[PDB]
Amino acid sequence: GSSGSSGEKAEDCWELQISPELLAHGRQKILDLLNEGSARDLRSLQRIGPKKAQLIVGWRELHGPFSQVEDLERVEGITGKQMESFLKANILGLAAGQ
Repeated sequence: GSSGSSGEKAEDCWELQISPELLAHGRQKILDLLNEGSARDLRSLQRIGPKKAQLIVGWRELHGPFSQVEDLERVEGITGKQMESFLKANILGLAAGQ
């Protein structure tokens, strides 16, 4: 978690700080939602909009279910980054908002 301690040194990686069980626990939650949840529902997620949602849905509709959140990267418009920054918001947010 980011605090107000002298440093503010950017973190190239976050998953490295988050526990190993938190990563799986979080990602999963996001995945299931991306499968059962619909565009609108997705919009609720942090770092998500009406565009991306339609992009993640309009894909599965044909391709089908996603074997893993990472799949997002493949989705047009959404790259490994955009999807990476998002996963964090929720993931890290799950604990933050305890």
